[PDB]
Amino acid sequence: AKSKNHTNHNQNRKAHKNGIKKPKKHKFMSRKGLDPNFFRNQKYCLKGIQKKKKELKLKAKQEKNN
Amino acid sequence: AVKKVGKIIKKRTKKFTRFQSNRFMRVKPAWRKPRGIDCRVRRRYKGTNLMPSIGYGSNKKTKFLLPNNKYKYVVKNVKEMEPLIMNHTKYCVQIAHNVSSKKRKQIIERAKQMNVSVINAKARL
RNA sequence: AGCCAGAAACCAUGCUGAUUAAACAAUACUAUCUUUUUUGUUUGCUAAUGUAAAAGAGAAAUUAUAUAUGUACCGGUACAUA
RNA sequence: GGGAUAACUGGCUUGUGGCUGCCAAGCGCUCCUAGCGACGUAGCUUUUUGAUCCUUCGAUGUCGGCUCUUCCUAUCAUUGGGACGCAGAAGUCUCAAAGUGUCGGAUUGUUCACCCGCUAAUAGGGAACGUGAGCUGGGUUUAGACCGUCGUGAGACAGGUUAG
RNA sequence: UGCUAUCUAGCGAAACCACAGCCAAGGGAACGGGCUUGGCAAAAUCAGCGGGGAAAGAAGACCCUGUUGAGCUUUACUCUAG
RNA sequence: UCUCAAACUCCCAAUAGGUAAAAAGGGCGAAAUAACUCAAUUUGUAUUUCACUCAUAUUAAAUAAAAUAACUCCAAGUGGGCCAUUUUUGGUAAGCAGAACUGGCGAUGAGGGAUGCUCCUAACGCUUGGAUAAGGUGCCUAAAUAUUCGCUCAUGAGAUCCCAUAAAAGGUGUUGGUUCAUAUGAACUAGCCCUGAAAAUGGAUGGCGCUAAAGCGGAUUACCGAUACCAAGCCAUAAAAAGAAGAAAAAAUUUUUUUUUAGAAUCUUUUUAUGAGUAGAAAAUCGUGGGGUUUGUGUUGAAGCGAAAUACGUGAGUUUUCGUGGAACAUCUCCCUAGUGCAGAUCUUGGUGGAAGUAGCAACUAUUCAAAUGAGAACUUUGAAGACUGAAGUGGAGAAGGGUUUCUU
RNA sequence: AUACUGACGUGCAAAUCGUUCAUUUCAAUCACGUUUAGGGGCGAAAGACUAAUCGAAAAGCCUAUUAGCUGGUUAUUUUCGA
RNA sequence: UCAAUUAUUUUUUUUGCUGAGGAAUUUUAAAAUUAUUUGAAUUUUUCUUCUUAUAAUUUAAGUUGUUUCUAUACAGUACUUUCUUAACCCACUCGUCUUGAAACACGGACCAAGGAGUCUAGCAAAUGUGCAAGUGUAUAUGAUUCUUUAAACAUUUUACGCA
RNA sequence: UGUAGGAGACCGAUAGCAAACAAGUACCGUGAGGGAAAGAUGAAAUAGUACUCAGGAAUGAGCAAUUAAAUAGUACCUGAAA
Repeated sequence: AKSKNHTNHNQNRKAHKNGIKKPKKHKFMSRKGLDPNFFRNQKYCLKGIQKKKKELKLKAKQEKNN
Repeated sequence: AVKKVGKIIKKRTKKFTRFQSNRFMRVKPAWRKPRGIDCRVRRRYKGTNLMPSIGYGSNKKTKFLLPNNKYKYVVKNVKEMEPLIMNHTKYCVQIAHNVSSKKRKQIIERAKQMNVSVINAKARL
């Protein structure tokens, strides 16, 4: 029964009451969707680097104890 | 208007008696805050019965003080003398509603020993 | 600018009202009383008080306004004076 | 439940209606304008009809007539005039004017309309669409009933009729 | 003309009632008894009367609305007595 | 070549929009890792470890009561809005319907706009003073019958946005201009004014009034003018400081006498800022019934109630006096509990008013005189009159129904 | 119980009263007793009537039925606030 | 005569309003000013400047002083303060739903008393509290438990809920 | 539910059972049914208004009189507001 249709009125003013919130801008981002093959090689590289670090850490610690 | 006595300034003498209390006979004179719409009180039209306001509140040095210059302490037993002696220079005795004449007289005598006047001293005589 | 006559219109006149004017004038008779002076007016009552304005509550030409008033002559003319 | 929403007033507007203009091609023998006045174009008003849905639905009694008074003028007549296509008699356009007047019937539910007749002329409007604790109740419009059309039907109809 | 009304003596209610009670215009929820500005405005009453109180009444019977109904009908849906 | 387009486009704004201005990072180097990568294990890619080093010792452009920022949780109210400027669509238009941006109102006082929810000024604790704003300054009505230059007379003039009418068109009213001609004749032009310009209670520049304005158009000041603005005090809220023990004065006659002498964290001292508000949320309070607890009040009259109080509290309230009154009353010491706070509901219930000594006591023809009774007689009784019912009777009888209403005293 | 749309319309009365009018030997009127009961009766049909009750009586209960709708919804100050 | 208008400055005549505070070490320190003292300066000084040493003081470092009066009172006609009309200026029926009510919107003659977010179930977050890889002690048993006891107390090592 | 005990962080006469009481009564309804209003003098009435006067009487007043108390007199506690 005979309604009014629309208005954008006050909505912008309401938005400015708490301001328009913006990105948190993280340095790391979850990478599920990113380039297969290249990213699984990156996973192998990363695992490789971790293994390299582990080998270095274990040998150095064992050397220090002796 | 404003009522200075020494460094005791009291802002308002006239009590904030309730909106149009004589107009509707059922109304009593003690304050009640309208939750009404267009009440001519909260909707703050000048020339009506004034709202009470915290701004009218007493200065912190005075707070509850009397023109007597001593804070009133109400007394219904003789034993109440014992703190009142140490505070006599800052506090005054008022004798309570109930107090039987024999006891009341004894308290009045005690108050004189304490060197503090009773503000309702002539009562029950 | 200055004027004139001119309508069933207009305003008086006329006529009606006028405790519409909290209106008023003249006249007639009357109420222990009026008039002058002194002191008082810090069971409902039985002496008795009120002022919107004292402070020197001071002041009577007049048409005037692109001119007035006297005085002298015959509403005018002449002469003074603000 | 609803003035969140019609029918009644009021209100805004004035398309539509009504009234007043401006003009100058013609008409008016002859002659633009005595009288006219198109094709055009400007206003005013709300006695029209609308558009509307702000106001009122725990109610502003829903038409008309009768009766009764007052206001308006955009004057029909009476008073004074101006112009004329005016010889007089008339008559016609026009202005100041709202002091005064503006009727009897026939037919209607009727504003309106339409005859017949008088008149001196029988102008136009406002007042909560003047006027229902003034009246009336004929009509739209409660519940009964009738005919036509429409609806299979029950029923429906700003279709008509009688009783309330 | 009767009977009433009227006036007295006697007995003696009710509906109604925000507060009330002179206008005019304005603005305003767009028609005010109160508001703003104007007009104004002087007790108390008796008898009437119907202009107003958008007078009194009854939760608009009209209209619209409700995922409230009820009544009725059919070749609406689902049944069912017969 | 003339004129053109929302749904045409060669070109093409303002406004609005986005990215940018370095340290969890960026430079240039080395070394590592791969199952990615190329002919090619440094051929790159990307990552990792080590290096060397980029402004910030005024900050790689400003400016910032920039953390009052984030973020999580839990929830409310709301979902019918409206008004204004500017852009704007439909519709003849509309205080009409529909949009856009922003600001208002809603939810808002205050001062002006004569009045007025919205226009303008401006957002508000309580006060004192100042100086201003919007706006005014003839009087109502506070300040100028101010100054200063023009224009303006109207036999319905005109006078502050919204705002309450007004146009095309005329004018030998007056005022300036400007083009022409020969201090004159033309033609135009816009200022004021006039005509164009009619309505409904009596009638509206707000009214009175105003014309050497108190009109219209300027300018020049002064004065007046708000709860806005500045300074000051006080209150509360918000934030910030800071904090877990020692002699001052007066009176006397060196000593006597008089006053004071703070350390309780939701606390005390201090400072600055802030103070709108419906729907709504929170906290702090105040009161009522009962319970435990604590330590009191009672018949040398309490509670209760009416009237009050130089009373206290912003306030709800609290406290108290007098009068009435005659029996039970508190707890704020702490804490539990609840049939816990009223002006309103055509509230429920009870009482009561104004309306009002009014409406009214109008069917049915009529009573009078005298006497008696009694306190008292229009309407009791007795008598006399007058009248009426008028055999379908206010007459007799019976049924229903009632039930001692009968009858005497 | 036709009309005066009479009087009355806070009544004499929640339908009376006055005058007018229809009926009056039959499908007549009256009494008493009796029958038929609630989605049922009964109806010379008007949805009429069935105890001031009817397009579904009265009584009691399921029931405090249900209601997106109407009305009302109770001391104080302070803070943030659509 | 030596304007005027800017610039930096220096005064002055009357006068209005205000007085918070209260300094056991920020009413302290320096400054200022005065009387001293030493060294300099320069526009050269009877308010010339700095710093060297000493004192006082205030312009520092939020009112103090003097004189009246109340009054030589005991409540008075004064003073305090309540009530009461006045008078100037301002002031529209409250509640209510509605964007919007002083309304020609709705409810309300008046006064008194009574009169409306509760209780149970289950759940959630919050905050407190006790314990922690456990927790609760369920039904129930037990007791030298018997007005108040209808609670309180206890529970001779794989029960159950939830984790 | 009937009867008997014992209870209470229950109500305190508009509440609590409809019923503190001569209430399941009065009263209303044709009937089924519906269904109230309604407590308090004082310690003691074996203290309940004696007596007098004026009154036709009701009543009133008293120098008279009970009580601690009669604006405590049986429509008797207190006695608010309108």
